[PDB]
Amino acid sequence: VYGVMAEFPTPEALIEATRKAKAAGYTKMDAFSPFPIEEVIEEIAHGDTGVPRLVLLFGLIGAASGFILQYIGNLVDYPLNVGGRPLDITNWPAMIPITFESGILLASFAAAIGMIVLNGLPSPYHPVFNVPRFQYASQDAFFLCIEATDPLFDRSRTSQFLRSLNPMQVSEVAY
Amino acid sequence: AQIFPRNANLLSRLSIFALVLLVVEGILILGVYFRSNYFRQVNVAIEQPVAFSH
Amino acid sequence: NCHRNPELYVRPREEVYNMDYVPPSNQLEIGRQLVAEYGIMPPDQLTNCYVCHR
Amino acid sequence: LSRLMIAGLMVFLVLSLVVLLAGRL
Amino acid sequence: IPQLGQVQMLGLAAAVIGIGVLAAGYFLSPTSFFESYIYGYYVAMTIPLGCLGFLMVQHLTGGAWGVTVRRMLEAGAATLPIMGLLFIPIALGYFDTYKALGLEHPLYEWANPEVVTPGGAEFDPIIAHKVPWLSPLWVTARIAIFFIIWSALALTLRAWSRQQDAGGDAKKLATRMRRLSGIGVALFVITVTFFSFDVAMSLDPHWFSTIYGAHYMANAGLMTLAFLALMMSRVRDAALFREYVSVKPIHDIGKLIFAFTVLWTYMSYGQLVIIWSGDVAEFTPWYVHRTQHGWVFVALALMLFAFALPFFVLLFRGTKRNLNTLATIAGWIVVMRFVDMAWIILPEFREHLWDIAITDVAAPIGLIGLVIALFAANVQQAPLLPLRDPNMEQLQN
Amino acid sequence: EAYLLPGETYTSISAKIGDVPLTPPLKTPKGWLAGFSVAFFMLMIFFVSVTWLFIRGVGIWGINIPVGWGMDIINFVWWIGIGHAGTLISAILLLLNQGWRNSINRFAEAMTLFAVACAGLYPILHLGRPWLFYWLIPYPNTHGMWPQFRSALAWDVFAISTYATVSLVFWLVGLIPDFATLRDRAKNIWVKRLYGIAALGWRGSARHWHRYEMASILLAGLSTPLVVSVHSIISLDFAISQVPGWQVTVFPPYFVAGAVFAGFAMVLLLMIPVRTFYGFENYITLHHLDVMAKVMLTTGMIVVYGYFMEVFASLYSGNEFEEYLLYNRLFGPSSWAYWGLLFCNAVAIQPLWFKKVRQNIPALLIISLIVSVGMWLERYVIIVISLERDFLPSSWDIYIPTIWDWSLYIGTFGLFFTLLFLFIRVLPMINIFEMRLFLYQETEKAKQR
Amino acid sequence: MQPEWSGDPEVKPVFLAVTLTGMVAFLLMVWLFAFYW
Ligand SMILES: CCCCCCCCCCCCCCC(=O)OC(COC(=O)CCCCCCCCCCCC(C)C)COC(=O)CCCCCCCCCCCC(C)C
Ligand SMILES: CCCCCCCCCCCCCCC(=O)OC[C@H](COP(=O)(O)OCCN)OC(=O)CCCCCCCCCCCCCC
Ligand SMILES: CCCCCCCCCCCCCCCC(=O)OC[C@H](COP(=O)(O)OCCN)OC(=O)CCCCCCCCCCCCC
Ligand code: HEC
Ligand SMILES: CCCCCCCc1cc(O)c2ccccc2[n+]1[O-]
Repeated sequence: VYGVMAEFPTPEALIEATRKAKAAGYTKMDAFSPFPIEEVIEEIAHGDTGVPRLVLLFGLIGAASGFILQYIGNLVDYPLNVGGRPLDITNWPAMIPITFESGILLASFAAAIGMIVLNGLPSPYHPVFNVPRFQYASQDAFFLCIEATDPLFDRSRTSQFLRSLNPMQVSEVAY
Repeated sequence: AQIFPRNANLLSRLSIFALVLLVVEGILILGVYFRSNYFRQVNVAIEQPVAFSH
Repeated sequence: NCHRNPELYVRPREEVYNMDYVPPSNQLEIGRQLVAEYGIMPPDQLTNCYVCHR
Repeated sequence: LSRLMIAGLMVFLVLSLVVLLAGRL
Repeated sequence: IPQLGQVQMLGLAAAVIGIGVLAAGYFLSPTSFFESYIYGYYVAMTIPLGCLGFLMVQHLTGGAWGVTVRRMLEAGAATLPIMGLLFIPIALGYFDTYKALGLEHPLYEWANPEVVTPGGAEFDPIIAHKVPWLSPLWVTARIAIFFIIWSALALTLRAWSRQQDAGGDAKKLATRMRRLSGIGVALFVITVTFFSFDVAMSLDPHWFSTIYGAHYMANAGLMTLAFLALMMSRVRDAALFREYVSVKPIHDIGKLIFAFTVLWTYMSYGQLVIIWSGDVAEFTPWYVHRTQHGWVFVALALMLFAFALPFFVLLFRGTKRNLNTLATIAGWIVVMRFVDMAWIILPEFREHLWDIAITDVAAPIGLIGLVIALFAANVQQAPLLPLRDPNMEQLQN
Repeated sequence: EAYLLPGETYTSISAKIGDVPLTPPLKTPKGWLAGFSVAFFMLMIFFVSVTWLFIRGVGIWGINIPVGWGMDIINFVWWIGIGHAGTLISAILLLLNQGWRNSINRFAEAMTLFAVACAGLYPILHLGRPWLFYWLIPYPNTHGMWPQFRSALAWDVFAISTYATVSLVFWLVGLIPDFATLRDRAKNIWVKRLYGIAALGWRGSARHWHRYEMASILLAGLSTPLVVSVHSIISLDFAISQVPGWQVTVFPPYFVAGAVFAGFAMVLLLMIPVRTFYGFENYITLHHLDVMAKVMLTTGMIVVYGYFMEVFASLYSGNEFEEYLLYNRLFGPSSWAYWGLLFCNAVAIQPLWFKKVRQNIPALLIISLIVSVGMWLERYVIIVISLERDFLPSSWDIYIPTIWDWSLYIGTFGLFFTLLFLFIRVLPMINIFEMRLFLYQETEKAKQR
Repeated sequence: MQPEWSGDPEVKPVFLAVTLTGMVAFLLMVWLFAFYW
């Protein structure tokens, strides 16, 4: 009901099946492998990931906040004479390290949390685990699921097409 | 689906949300305790051996 | 707070022991006037560490 | 579900205002 | 070969123009002729030293970018005997023959007998303390030994690569240049650091810096990386890079340029924050001289256009995957490296931003035109890429 | 040689890596039990030393008025510099596209995290008033006080916090499909949820793999300047001072090189027993040991260049304090540290040029141990000898460490090994994915000939 | 490419919930650390 998936023994057969499914016009499909095949992503996930925009945005936010915090704290909120050092923008050294570390911290937080949210990883319970042979999908097994959000999707026709792709096992996966 | 039940996604998202809220609430409780009138002995009539009346 | 903005809290030096004294409606102009009249030091001088700590 | 996020935020806000009022108790 | 001839005649014309304007300025100020020639030599040595350095780095760590730009690195590093021949005006400047060449007081402060001998007119005791190390004979011997090391290293690496292309085992004549590169990276680091010392920091012996020389290594690496990007954009239609070279060497070259822009501003900022935070009067006159009389504007331009602009335009994936955008960024980068060596060397002579002469722009432009012409003539003698190499499989990607 | 020996499949890689965890605790090896017993005994030594330090004071150590920084700061820089090579393998080798990171990065990044865990206590432990470490952090208080932020120790606060946080984040990101593999390979239903909630339902999706690879690339390209900035800041907490042994401007790349040097020494010293005690000769190879020793030789040569830079600065300067710094290092009361440093960091690296010595395993172990000892001696020479003799000769004294900072050093060794043994018990030592991906890449290379 | 949750009607409610939680927590921390005394 969620989709129809097929099992393949080798990543070359996974590559050939993903190329043949995309050539038939099937969109909104996913392939599952223990490692990034790449020769499948370039076809089924080609485009912008959305990670580096968030990384750049929160790195800029972190660098700006790290400069502004040091500036306000040492120069505006509490002007203290330490070591004869300047009380204005001439004190731009000894602001660069904390500025850079704040930018790196928020950019790496952006990379991690943005990847986890954007791939929709925070979904431990997925319909794809209903297949009893999906336990080996990180233990040398390869799958290709055509989801039910595809427009030219049918529970019998998609299964017949995946069987025509010569797989190991076709399972009609449920919610 | 093999191990975790259906509501595990909502449970995990609500667990992350509740952990962030619990960290914020702990920081807030520590700040309120270190600024509180009981801790700083503010607005409490401190008892004297004679109870002198200003 | 008062060592950096004393003009919000300074009073004629003759109304210090008066418990019935209230600050006026504006109070900022006369606070600056009393700071200039009594020679109250700038917040850098009043916010120096060895003013209080030792 | 966003409704459970809203309910948890309301519970956190109510408990935090109780904490602030107990700080000014 | 057509684009190589075009850049060869462009460098020949730029060299003719720069040497002509420099010789015109020599008759009006023979002192400032040699002071600008020192800065021009420091600019023009960033290319062949960096080519030898990345030739050994890519030999040790093989890569698609390494086999793409390896013959360009060999051609750039093969110009180092001519650079040894071109160091002779500086040596004649700091020798005892300075009077016959129009220069009134000798080119370096330690070539003054009145400074390095007791009982003299000046007698600076710090410079007189460095009298064996900072002497014309010892400095000439050290720089000549460095030229011998660089020339033997580059000629051996180029000869082994040409023998590998012509006849012999490709796997056997790769371990030899990998071992030579392994000893040559250490020899290159210590040799270039002491060369940068004795050429640039020996102008003012009152001030010393140990990150100097390695900062010059990062400067030379960034300069020749942007040089490699410009030349790689120029030779992109040459019937050898059309078949075997894809966008992944371009991406690797742009990533190396971005990484060493970050590395150059790291080596500049570390020295700046160390000298600024440790307020010792043995070190602070350097940044006083590099801040006073309008040099703070050049320092701010180095902050804004040599780091803040290439850091942000080289942070995007598409600007280093494209050779046209990479070449434009590389041209802006080599302009900013000209400005950076100006800010490093020219405060030792000019003292003011408005005291910069036309010889100070004629000498590096003409001498880098000579570098351009020699590099183009050397790369015209060989195929542009090592076809008979074990690391040719890295170009297939 | 090769970075992956032939005869491996994806299921064989998954079984051979994930079967060392997920074993029942009754089947735990006696070698692991003995090593964990030694680590727990030295962790008890750590607890005793920390308790006596908190009870009595920082005056149980040998630090005094001229030498206010001693073995506490030496062991701080040592333990924080151990983690640089693991961050290098996790990030810089991912940036460089080097295929030998795939079998050492998990253990090396775990070693980085545990070394930073050992080295983050050392500020709080040496602090003298240990419970006020949060005053160095910018936090809101009723005083209106701020940290100075012009000192390098505030930069150290930000750098150590960012290094630990981003290293832990990148390690957990690199563990999430390994968590999925362990969740798939587990047998008991209650240990499925131990790795299931840490894998978060990874599924191995190719759409998820694109975002995963982009996030790993950006985390590597943020963690390379992160780790360079962290070790530059740890150089700067001497280099911003006016101390004649410390006001040296080549310290940020010199400390980067010394940290990578000591890190790959510790990495080799802990790969070699792991390689010979677990069946990882196919994954961690002689080529892996050869290239790790090559990076050791390169970075040790850069540290030797830094020694030459300091000696050149002392000889080139007319400054009497630089001249006496060189004289004090050469012929002082603490010249044993400088001479043993020269032997352990210059003489012992000339064998590493040779190919047979680079391929030899016990020579590599001896060289790695000698390099670790000499790097401790390097940090002794930098801190203690420069603080011992200063500008005013009336303020000269000798730093003699007591038994308590040595006990704290042995205890932090025990804490590091306790965390490492817990890691090799409950988690795989090497990455299950990216090594089957390495096998696929080597298969594609063989198909491309 | 599109995100994983693209086309889900709960995405903008959960984004408003996260931003509302962030602004309430920010205002509450500002109140405690600046306007509490
Ligand atoms: C004196 C201060 C110096 C300031 C140093 C600044 C350096 C910070 C660089 C961070 C690495 C990000 C590269 C991402 C990436 O992997 O790029 C990919 C291409 O993929 C992308 O599209 C980019 C992904 C997102 C990038 C956004 C970055 C966020 C902004 C960073 C926040 C910092 C603040 C200050 C704004 C391929 O490109 C590469 O992999 C190249 C990596 C080069 C590594 C550089 C190594 C240099 C080491 C020296 C460090 C110097 C010290 C001072 C830090
Ligand atoms: C250690 C502190 C400083 C780190 C800075 C290092 C730079 C990191 C970012 C730059 C990325 C460069 C682009 C990627 C690349 O080309 O490298 C991978 C390359 C090619 O690998 P293949 O894809 O072709 O496949 C090979 C295996 N299958 O591999 C290399 O050859 C590595 C390149 C060497 C980098 C040289 C950097 C040296 C840093 C010197 C710093 C100056 C020190 C001065 C004292
Ligand atoms: C002016 C130009 C700049 C020149 C810079 C010269 C000084 C820098 C040192 C040179 C670095 C080269 C590292 C060589 C180490 C090595 O041999 O390893 C090679 C590996 C893999 O090689 P494989 O597998 O055996 O064979 C490949 C050929 N078929 O390649 C690598 O990429 C690993 C290198 C990682 C670099 C870490 C060292 C960085 C030094 C740290 C200090 C820097 C201070 C900021
Ligand atoms: C406003 C109501 C104030 C508060 C709250 C505190 N201080 Fe004050 N302080 C105030 C004034 C108007 C002055 C006059 C100084 C001047 O030049 O006009 C001071 C000064 C002091 C001093 C004198 C030191 C000096 O002038 O060099 C001390 C020792 C001092 N204040 C201590 C002090 C402490 C410890 C406070 C917190 C409990 C404090 N003051 C609060 C006004 C106000
Ligand atoms: C919450 C993170 C804070 C832990 C790091 C504290 C920073 C810190 C504090 C110190 O007092 C030091 C003294 C000597 C050397 C390094 C030091 N560092 O790094």
